[PDB]
Amino acid sequence: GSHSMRYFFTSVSRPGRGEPRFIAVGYVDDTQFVRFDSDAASQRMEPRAPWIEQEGPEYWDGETRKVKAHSQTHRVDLGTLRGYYNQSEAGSHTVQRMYGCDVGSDWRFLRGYHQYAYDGKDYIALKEDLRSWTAADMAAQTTKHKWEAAHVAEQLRAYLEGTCVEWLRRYLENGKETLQRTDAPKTHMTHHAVSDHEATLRCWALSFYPAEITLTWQRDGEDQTQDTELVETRPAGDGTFQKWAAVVVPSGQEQRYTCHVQHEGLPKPLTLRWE
Amino acid sequence: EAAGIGILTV
Amino acid sequence: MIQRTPKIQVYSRHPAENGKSNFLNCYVSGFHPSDIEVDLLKNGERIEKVEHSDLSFSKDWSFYLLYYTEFTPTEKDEYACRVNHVTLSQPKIVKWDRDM
Ligand code: NA
Repeated sequence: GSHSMRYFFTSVSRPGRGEPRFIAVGYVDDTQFVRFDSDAASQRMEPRAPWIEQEGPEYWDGETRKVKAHSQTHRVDLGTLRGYYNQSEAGSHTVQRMYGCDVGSDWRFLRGYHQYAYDGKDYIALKEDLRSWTAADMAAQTTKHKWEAAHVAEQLRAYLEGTCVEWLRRYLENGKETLQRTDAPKTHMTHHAVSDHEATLRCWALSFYPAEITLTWQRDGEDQTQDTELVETRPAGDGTFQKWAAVVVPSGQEQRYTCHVQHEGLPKPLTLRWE
Repeated sequence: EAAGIGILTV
Repeated sequence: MIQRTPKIQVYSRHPAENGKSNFLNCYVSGFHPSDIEVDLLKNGERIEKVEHSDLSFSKDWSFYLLYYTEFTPTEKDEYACRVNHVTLSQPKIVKWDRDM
């Protein structure tokens, strides 16, 4: 029953090939609802969920204005960060920013976040009090001093505790059929010999939402963490997710092994067995 | 809605 | 500079049944930097009809993308996903295995 709204922004420099590529996406939980791509023809923030389509012209105009302003800031940032780190024009570099807010089952604010990364590593992040900064290295200390002097945290806190939470509530209401649903996983295990003496056991979960799920293997009740191959949870493309976990076991020992599935859609966690 | 304030250059 | 290798999964949206339309998915996740080449192959050849999701990323900053096309599986047709990325010294082909 808990929920989140998050916006993700990626800007990538391209040496001697024009302006940086900029992409923004926004999500409620594991459902995308808006996008912007600097390389696309429209130059507009665009809907990517049926329930956001009803927002009027002022919404789309305002969101487009904001996202273009983010794009321009990250364009400057790529230059600034090359200065901070004494880097040349020879290579491409990446800035990422993500921010948003979490609410619990009662839709009341839990926490807010705002994090920035340069070349795949933490650069600077707002702390949990929304009043102070964690800077990951010396160059990010420079940003921290500048952002402290400019009172950026107070502005972000007002957004995260106010606007973010208010609009997440509106979206949860307008997209209730999609967003406030829970699809329990449809589960099964498969068995395939990999030789005359071993078998792969694979535990499947299909057709679930939200994406959060735990799949684990036990052998006589003991967790087989180091021997389990667990794949990344993946989109089926219809709004649901899939995940599997596998172990390779000696043939004849299948009955010692159980797969265990936890999801918020299940009335109880499931244990699947070979007997 | 995205942030309309607090997004400043590093 | 940080580089993280794509984890590639090739699979169908629904349990495959020959002669029944479906979607073929190639999900690439866990990668950095974002520049990546992904193609769906049918009997070794590039499929033209391919869409992809908008670039997004995880809590650990690594990127993910889903590439997908509508298809109708048969007994004989073989499907795969081909991925190139700075972390891979050659393009990497993962075949669709419907019996996992
Ligand atoms: Na390569």
